[PDB]
Amino acid sequence: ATKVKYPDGFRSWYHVKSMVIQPGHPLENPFGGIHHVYANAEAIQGLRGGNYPDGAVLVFDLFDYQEDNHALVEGKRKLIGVMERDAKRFSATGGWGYEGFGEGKPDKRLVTDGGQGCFGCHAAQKESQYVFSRLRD
Amino acid sequence: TKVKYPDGFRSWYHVKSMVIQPGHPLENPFGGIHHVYANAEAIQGLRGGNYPDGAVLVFDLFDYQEDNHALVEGKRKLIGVMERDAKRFSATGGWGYEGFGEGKPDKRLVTDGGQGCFGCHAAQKESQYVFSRLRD
Ligand code: HEC
Ligand code: HEC
Ligand SMILES: [Zn+2]
Ligand SMILES: [Zn+2]
Repeated sequence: ATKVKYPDGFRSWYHVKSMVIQPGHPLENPFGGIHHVYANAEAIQGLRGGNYPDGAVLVFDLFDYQEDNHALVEGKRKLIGVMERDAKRFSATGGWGYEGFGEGKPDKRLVTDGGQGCFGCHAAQKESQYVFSRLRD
Repeated sequence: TKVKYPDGFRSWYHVKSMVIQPGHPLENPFGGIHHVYANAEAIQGLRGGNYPDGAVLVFDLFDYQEDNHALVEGKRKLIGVMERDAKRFSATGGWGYEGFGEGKPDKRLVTDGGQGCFGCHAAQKESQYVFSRLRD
């Protein structure tokens, strides 16, 4: 394709982890909100300490939140980030293709530079195949 | 008579999450970052059917650490469990309530047959005693 596929049905995949990024954290833009990480079956193989098969997809699902009496509550989806494994097609950015969908909508693709900008930051995790998230129990 | 420990619950569908911080009314026992998981049968009730027997919902509660204005997940504090069985759990509206300390099967937390859990969940009689709603 050259392009990353919209990950249909990502919401029924394995929930890896969540984190909250609030105002004042260095990454308030653009990663401010509650985010959840999801992984398909092939991605779990790579997360477990296996290698990542082609077809492995990880999803960053980012929500705005609202403060409600000492509770942070999920608001609207801001975007999904998608990493799709293909050693051959996405060799230019380390075997992963990078894409963002605005509000998680399939038409609102965000990345304009082949994912160089995305890769630039993930290149730090060379040791773990460009993935920050770690599996927890 | 007892709620079964929900083996494999971490591979279930993630319904939603929420953060309860110090000061919230529910701070104990429920303070922390929590995620709600549902088995296949519980998804039927969530998308608007009746909840069939065998439906299980799970409240998975982690501590968090605040680090330069990020909330990072720490250790699992407990899980809350609702298990649907109209016959066995008639006394608590057809749901069995149980708490597992640290998410370990040995550490049962409920000592009043679920009455305490049931008293608050009863506000949501209209939606079969469930607070969580499905979101996209
Ligand atoms: C640093 C300045 C980043 C840039 C630019 C991008 N991402 Fe990244 N990403 C970053 C972090 C710190 C994390 C981990 C968050 C956590 O909760 O641990 C992530 C995570 C992802 C993931 C999930 C898988 C993983 O590597 O943990 C995906 C799918 C992802 N990011 C995609 C992505 C895309 C598409 C980006 C450009 C549009 C992008 N990221 C930029 C840090 C940084
Ligand atoms: C009053 C306040 C209570 C009490 C005493 C208990 N819970 Fe229940 N609970 C409450 C709320 C407001 C929520 C919703 C959280 C959210 O929207 O993110 C929940 C949720 C659960 C869930 C998830 C399913 C659901 O949304 O109904 C479970 C499985 C659950 N709670 C279990 C549970 C158990 C076992 C309790 C006694 C040990 C218990 N709860 C008490 C509010 C309240
Ligand atoms: Zn207050
Ligand atoms: Zn803070």
